[PDB]
Amino acid sequence: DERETWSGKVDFLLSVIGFAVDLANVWRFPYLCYKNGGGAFLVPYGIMLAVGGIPLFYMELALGQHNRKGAITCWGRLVPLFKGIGYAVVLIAFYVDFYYNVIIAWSLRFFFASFTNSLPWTSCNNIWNTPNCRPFESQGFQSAASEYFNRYILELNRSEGIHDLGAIKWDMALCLLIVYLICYFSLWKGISTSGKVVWFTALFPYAALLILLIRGLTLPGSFLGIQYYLTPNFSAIYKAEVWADAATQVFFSLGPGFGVLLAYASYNKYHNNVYKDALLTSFINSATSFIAGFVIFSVLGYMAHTLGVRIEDVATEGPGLVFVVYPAAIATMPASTFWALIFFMMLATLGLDSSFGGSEAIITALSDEFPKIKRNRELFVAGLFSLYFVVGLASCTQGGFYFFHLLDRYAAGYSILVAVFFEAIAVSWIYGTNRFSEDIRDMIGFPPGRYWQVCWRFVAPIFLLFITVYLLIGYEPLTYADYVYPSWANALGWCIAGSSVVMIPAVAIFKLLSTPGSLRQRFTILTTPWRD
Amino acid sequence: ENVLTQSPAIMSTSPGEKVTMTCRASSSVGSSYLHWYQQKSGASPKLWIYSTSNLASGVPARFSGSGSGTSYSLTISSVEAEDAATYYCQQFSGYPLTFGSGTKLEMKRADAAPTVSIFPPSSEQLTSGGASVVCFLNNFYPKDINVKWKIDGSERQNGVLNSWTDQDSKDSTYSMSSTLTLTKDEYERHNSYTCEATHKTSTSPIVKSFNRNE
Amino acid sequence: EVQLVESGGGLVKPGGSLKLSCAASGFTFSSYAMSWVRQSPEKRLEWVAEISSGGRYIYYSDTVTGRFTISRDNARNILHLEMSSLRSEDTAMYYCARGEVRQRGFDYWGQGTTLTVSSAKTTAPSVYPLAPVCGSSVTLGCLVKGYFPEPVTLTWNSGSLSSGVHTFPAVLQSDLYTLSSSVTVTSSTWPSQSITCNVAHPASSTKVDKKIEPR
Ligand SMILES: CC(C)CCC[C@@H](C)[C@H]1CC[C@H]2[C@@H]3CC=C4C[C@@H](O)CC[C@]4(C)[C@H]3CC[C@]12C
Ligand SMILES: CNCCC=C1c2ccccc2CCc2ccccc21
Ligand SMILES: [Cl-]
Ligand code: NA
Ligand code: NA
Repeated sequence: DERETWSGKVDFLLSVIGFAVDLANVWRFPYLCYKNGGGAFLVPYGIMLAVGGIPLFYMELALGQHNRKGAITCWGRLVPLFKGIGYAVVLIAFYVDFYYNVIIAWSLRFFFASFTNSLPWTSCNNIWNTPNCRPFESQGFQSAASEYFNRYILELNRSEGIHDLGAIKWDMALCLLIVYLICYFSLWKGISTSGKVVWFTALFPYAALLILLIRGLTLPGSFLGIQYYLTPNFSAIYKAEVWADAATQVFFSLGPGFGVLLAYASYNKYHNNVYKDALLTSFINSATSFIAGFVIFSVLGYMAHTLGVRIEDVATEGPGLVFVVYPAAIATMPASTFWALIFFMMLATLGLDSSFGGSEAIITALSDEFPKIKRNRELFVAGLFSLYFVVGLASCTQGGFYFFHLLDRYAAGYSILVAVFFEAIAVSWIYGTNRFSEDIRDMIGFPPGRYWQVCWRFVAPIFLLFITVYLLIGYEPLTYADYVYPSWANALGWCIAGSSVVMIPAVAIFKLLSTPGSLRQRFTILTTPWRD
Repeated sequence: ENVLTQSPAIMSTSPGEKVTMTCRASSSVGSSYLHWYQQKSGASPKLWIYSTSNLASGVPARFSGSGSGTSYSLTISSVEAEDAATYYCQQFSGYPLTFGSGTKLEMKRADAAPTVSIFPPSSEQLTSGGASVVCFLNNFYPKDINVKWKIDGSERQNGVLNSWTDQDSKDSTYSMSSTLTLTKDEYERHNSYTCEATHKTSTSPIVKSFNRNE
Repeated sequence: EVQLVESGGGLVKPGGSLKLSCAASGFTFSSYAMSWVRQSPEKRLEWVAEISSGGRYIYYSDTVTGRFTISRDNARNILHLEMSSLRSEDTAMYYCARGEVRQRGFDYWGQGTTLTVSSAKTTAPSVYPLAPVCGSSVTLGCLVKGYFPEPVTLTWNSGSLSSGVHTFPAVLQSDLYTLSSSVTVTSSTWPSQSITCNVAHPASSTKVDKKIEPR
């Protein structure tokens, strides 16, 4: 039962760093600072990070290093009753792989489109333009970079909905194929290779962010953007919505209990100081977001100053920020081509390693439960990634964005919250904090302080619950621009969302009715950990 | 196992001295896993210096530790009389846990010559059929001393049990007891019994004798 | 506030079985990993076994593994150590020490309990009065010979005088212990007054009082 191990610590580290740090650090965090009181937003963010994210981040890492098994097997051994958690985590990782990768596909596309002396998204006098086009963002109009991304790259204008996918963009399907080719030849041999591919995919963003910080700061109006970014407004502290955005951001940006930190840590050495790893990584992740914030907003200010665009029209979130707003500014500065190529190469590498960790969560969680595939890795993941690409062709259609948007709002959003909720409950109340502290002490030599124990037991459930409730309060029937989804689209969405969580009681019911004795006796057995 | 070796075994020190005892390992130890314990006479050991450098509570500042890998050391800047004890190093790096051979602090004093006194077998022992001649050598320094037995001016080197005492807590001296054991017969086949003390405090041995007719 | 008391311990023949105990009080016993550390008569420390706070993690030394069994009772706050196939080398002062943080070592040690593993026969001592000789001060003695095992309690005049007394540690010779003491008083005090020798050997239920006489 002696499994493989990381061929060097840094591999594991960069793997965890890579997984944690993605486009969210760029296209979501700085917007939330802006929206919620600038520098003042760092307070609920920090506190939520200190008592919510990091404890959970830590917890899963320790669970990984301790049990030496993937999600399904680990949770099964931790608590036989709540083994379905492992399954719930694996399929969530499985669903996300269907849509998350297309973002990287868009990244490479722009990277290939930036091999020109004049970037194709500057002007409004192209074949794909409309009279509503203007050179930059403006209320009541569309921007040249928007119409490029929409009417040309996406050809979204030709779809009337999710029922009408339209034709297949073969320039896009190609990019998606390339993504999976990279994904395959990074993961097919396991951590012996992926532990090296992360040396590029996790380090390049810091190289890129650096020369972009420099380029962004040297631009006129940069300091104005810094003001929009971090001007304190402590009135936001009193707002519950700010604490909610802080909590949600911390959770999804660290991704604890997603079964990937678990997977990566399962390959660690038993007596490894995973505590230092949790702290170091967590910091680097948030530090990266902070850095990226200056990077984004220095350019945003330059736009609002030397291009005469309202700050309200440029300070956005999500793919709109990095596929439209930022390239729009890039194209106006000298050596535009250079900045364009590295910016796109960046958010490609920002996505790749995250995609690595997501898939590896699945493959690892499976090899530990089914020796059939552990013997046959390459074949399995070739079959898996092929399934990805085939279904992923739907994302490469003219209405591909509608498919992407549906999965992004249903597949993993709610499911992983109620999975990780049961994760915290099982660990801190069924398996016990005392037993967990004991495990950690055996590994790293010392037990967790009372701080971490109180957090895992009391703060963490309230944390996760405060978020789940929050996302449900602000629910709205799925829409995008003027396109409103049919009732059935939301129905199928909740099925995909529920196909995960349904594993929690389904297996609980299954293993309950699969053991002998009485009800109190069934529990006792399905409560006893594996080491017994 | 990772055997820890401490040197010196025994260290002679006068209060006011700066001393350094070393702890060498057979395998590398993490600096956070090597600890030091102090053990007074007739008492249970106490944690003294944990994680190489950190002093445990109550431990006076005169103590310190340093080192890394396979070479560590405890240093007392200015020794006090209350520091008379045995110091054991211990690694908590790997299993099995191992302690060092230990190093014992002893105090110094002006060299003292032993006051010697010889005793003949009691009447009770003789009636039992045995005969032990006891020689006491009290309050001397340093600890090492060489006793020797003579019967009728002739050296005898068997049936002897020597026993030293540990260093006194006050006068810092030592004491040794030599016990020549014979059977009642060869005890009565002679008359003259002698023990003399060869100690550094004199070039001439201190002699004590008795005859079986006084 | 923190207190550990080792119990059990005594004389055991080879192959024998005995169970040592350590009662803890003054802290949440269920939150600290406990450990047995023995000390051979040559004052040398040897770690025996460690048990985690929940008993789910056990470690033994090579010289002890397979024979000893460390055990925990977090309900009544008791550290146990059942021993079997006891060899003479197991003879030591067994200390109950606690060590939860490996980076801090054993912060608390019990008083200890003595275990002797020997095939030697429990004999009663012979107490011999040592009077000279056959000065300003006079030195008397007492010879406690041929007993087993340790210890014996030796005092002079019921423990009235302590000054001028040197009791020499016992030395084993052919499975038998011999011990001696010396008292030095003012040459006037003796034999004007009475100098008695009080020897007690609990193992053999022996209590002998010897009086030293000039002749
Ligand atoms: C862009 C500017 C502002 C910030 C640049 C941050 C860079 C220099 C930082 C952020 C993350 C850091 C890396 C993450 C952690 C490790 C693992 C460690 O065992 C070796 C150093 C190494 C590999 C770090 C090197 C320096 C590093 C790459
Ligand atoms: C926070 N790290 C980024 C990776 C996150 C996810 C991901 C990405 C690609 C493939 C898989 C996954 C799975 C984990 C997950 C769950 C919910 C939302 C996003 C993610
Ligand atoms: Cl973040
Ligand atoms: Na990433
Ligand atoms: Na992140």
